[PDB]
Amino acid sequence: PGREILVLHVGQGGNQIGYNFWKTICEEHNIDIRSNQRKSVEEDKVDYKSVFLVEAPDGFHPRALFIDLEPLAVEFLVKEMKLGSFFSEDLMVLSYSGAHNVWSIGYQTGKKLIPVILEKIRDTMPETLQGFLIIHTLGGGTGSGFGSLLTETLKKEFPGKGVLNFSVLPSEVNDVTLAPYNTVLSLNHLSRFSDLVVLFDNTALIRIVKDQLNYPVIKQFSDLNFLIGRVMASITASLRFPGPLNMDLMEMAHNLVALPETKFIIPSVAPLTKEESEMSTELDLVERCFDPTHYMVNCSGQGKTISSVLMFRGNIAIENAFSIMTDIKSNVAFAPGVHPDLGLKYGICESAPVDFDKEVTLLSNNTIISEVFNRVLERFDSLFNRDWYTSDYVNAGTSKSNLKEARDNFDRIIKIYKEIEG
Ligand SMILES: Nc1nc2c(ncn2[C@@H]2O[C@H](COP(=O)(O)OP(=O)(O)OP(=O)(O)O)[C@@H](O)[C@H]2O)c(=O)[nH]1
Ligand code: NA
Ligand code: NA
Repeated sequence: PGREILVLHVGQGGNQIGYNFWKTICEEHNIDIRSNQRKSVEEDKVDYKSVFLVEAPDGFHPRALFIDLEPLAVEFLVKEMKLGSFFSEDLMVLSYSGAHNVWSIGYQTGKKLIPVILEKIRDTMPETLQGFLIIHTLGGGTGSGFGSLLTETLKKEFPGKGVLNFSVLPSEVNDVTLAPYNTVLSLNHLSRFSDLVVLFDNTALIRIVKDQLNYPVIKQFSDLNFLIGRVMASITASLRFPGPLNMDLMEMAHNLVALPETKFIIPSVAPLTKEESEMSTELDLVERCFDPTHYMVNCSGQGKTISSVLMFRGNIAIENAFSIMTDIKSNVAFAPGVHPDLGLKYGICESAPVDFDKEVTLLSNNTIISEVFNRVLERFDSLFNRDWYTSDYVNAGTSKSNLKEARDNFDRIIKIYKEIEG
């Protein structure tokens, strides 16, 4: 036993993303998410299902908790996707009142549910658990505030285990006017308590779906969240399937986090379609990953890479993987202090994602985060300097001084990234 991970889904976005993640994980392991059973013995592959899946005599179950302060997003999702026997009731921690898009309400109200969450974790977690993934949006109130509280709680309650966040930033025009407050408060908390924060935003995700997958229409978030699930699944594939070069969660974090504060990561994946996977080279896929068209955070350009992790999945020519390294280092901009021989961390897994020939996933620690975060800060200041929308933060235990303290620590992180940029 070992390497087990527990996934916490928080708020509407966090749980809706959970559907796509768990659908992907079950598909990769030949598990029928509706029967809880292997689809067949003959197509059962040599693998390590226990990373994300709990095998019981009756079948397989997600090592997950489904957490929200209001019940509708989760209940409607479970009904629509027919997930009742997989997202089972004993894995849900739901209240009734909602956070009303205020981080502070999410944080305060979430405290009441922490005892039940810790008891559920300690009831079923193996002692060799390697860590936790928290899936949440930052612009609402529950994912942001309760998600922040959970990050703090787990890091305090389980020292020595990894806490990783998969976190959705607001879109280029925010669709929650309070999102700058919720985002600054969340990123301040994750800077204090997370080990690694992998970021996404819907402007980038919509651009990828319309321009790389050419979907005619996006009617449900499941036709966006699949990209987040793909990143989550591919970066953990070498924990779950054979391959020449495997890597675990903190191995990836250690290679990425050059200074303690630089833990905010931009992900990308290539190719997005099966047809492209059959007509591309390792070099072509890596170049796509390093191109802003494939970044899952909306960026103005390539930025400067401090450190990166590349996962090669599937039908990979190892000599191409290694020989293109000088080309990556020459063609992609890296931060001034990065030695020509450094800044790359490789995993190589023999398992391709569903029906693809091969796939590359990139996690980049990139100075361009400063531009992304500065835009959040500019939005924050436009509200805070006018004292707009602060009342319900103050009423729920976040004083105006506290908001300012979170802003100023956020700015300090931004300046660290900008300084590395040169
Ligand atoms: N990518 C993605 N974004 C989502 C999803 N659901 C909500 N969002 C975005 O998340 C932000 C709003 O956060 P929600 O998750 O709806 O809020 P919540 O965490 O449930 O918090 P409250 O509703 O305030 O209690 C907005 O920017 C939404 O566009 C989702 O399933 N996928
Ligand atoms: Na909600
Ligand atoms: Na909401």
